[PDB]
Amino acid sequence: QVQLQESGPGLVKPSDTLSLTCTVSGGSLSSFYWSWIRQPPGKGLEWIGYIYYSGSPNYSPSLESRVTMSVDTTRNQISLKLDSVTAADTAVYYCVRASRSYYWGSYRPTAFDSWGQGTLVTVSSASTKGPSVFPLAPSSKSTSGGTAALGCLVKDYFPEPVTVSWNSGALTSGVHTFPAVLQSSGLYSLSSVVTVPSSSLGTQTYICNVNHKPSNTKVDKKVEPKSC
Amino acid sequence: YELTQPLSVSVSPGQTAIFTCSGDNLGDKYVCWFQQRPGQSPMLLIYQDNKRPSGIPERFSGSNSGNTATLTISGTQSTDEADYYCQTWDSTVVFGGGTKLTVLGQPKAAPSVTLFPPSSEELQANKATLVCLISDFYPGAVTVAWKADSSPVKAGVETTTPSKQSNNKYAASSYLSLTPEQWKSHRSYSCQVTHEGSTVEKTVAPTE
Repeated sequence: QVQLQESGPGLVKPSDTLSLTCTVSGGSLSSFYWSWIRQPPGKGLEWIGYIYYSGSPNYSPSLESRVTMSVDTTRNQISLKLDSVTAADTAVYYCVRASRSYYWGSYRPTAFDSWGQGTLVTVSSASTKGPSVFPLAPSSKSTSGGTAALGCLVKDYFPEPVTVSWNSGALTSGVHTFPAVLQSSGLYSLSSVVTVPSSSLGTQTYICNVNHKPSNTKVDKKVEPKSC
Repeated sequence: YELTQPLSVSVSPGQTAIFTCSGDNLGDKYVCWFQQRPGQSPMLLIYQDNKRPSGIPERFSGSNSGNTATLTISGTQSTDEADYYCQTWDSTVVFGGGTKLTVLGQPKAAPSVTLFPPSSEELQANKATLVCLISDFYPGAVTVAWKADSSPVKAGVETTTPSKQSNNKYAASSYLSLTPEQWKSHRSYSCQVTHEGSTVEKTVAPTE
């Protein structure tokens, strides 16, 4: 299975050179073109450039003087570098595969046919801050009848993103993780809740797994199933 | 070179949604289409005008000739709600600005509201956050106000814009930051959620 993984999300200082890597597994670089495509928050898609392993890269005319890409066939990686970043470069950066076929008198890219999950790059001079995670205990007052809700509050982190799983992914049903609020302080908070049947509550443990890659922090907070 | 796509397209449930993408002599080029569901990576739907990769059902089809390319979704479902991008190559890669698909004719749904008091661990850290989680509402717009006892609170409130959940209803959250002393000082706090002209309120009070 050919899978694409971008290097982890985080901060870059204004004016610095952004450096990203895409690691390809489940097959070799050599068969495909490799591109980077980015998406600023609330905006559309912007192609940055592509490369073939034995060819020369080609870049967007708009980014050409600031970007480069290269391929390392022994680590099976593609890199991106982007000079002089500003807040306009804050975006999700996707590593993107394109198939190669012959048509219209050349070998050509035919389709952006496999996209990575993307890595969120936030351009800021501020420092990172990991989350403080607090348990949200279940209430003995169901409002829907027959169910309890318990959760994790993930407080005051920077930058985005944070991901949350429950019981290492073994718990999925009734899980609801809310998008983060941006506070006036410029920090983020979010919440994740699990709804579970009343009759079911306390028959196992509930652990929220909170991942904040920008600070290389992970928290596993156990929520004791006790109402007050 | 530019590709022009409308900002949004809407459809009633189970029926046919048509997306247009225009550009000068677009028919001379090959067009691809991508779908991007909220909070996910784009995914290829159509390549070379009308070909489907294996995971794309036959109810998606593409066409391209003259100055216009189209994407057609038949039997459209709420879970097809997404941004749809067209794309081509003209000396360089060009993406359209994207079209947001809304599936209308959905029944209204009142918000479910869950309000959590500050945890004991947070209070011991000398902080206090009330958490008002709001889910399962349609249409996707609410306003949220807070009260300390019966009085309006302005300071310390942070509220998200609503976002789509997986069952196709919407969710939002709102937070009230207090000092431990403010939390313990009042008889109660309430999160009031207004949806389509009517309001649900939940209340919590210091315990233990």
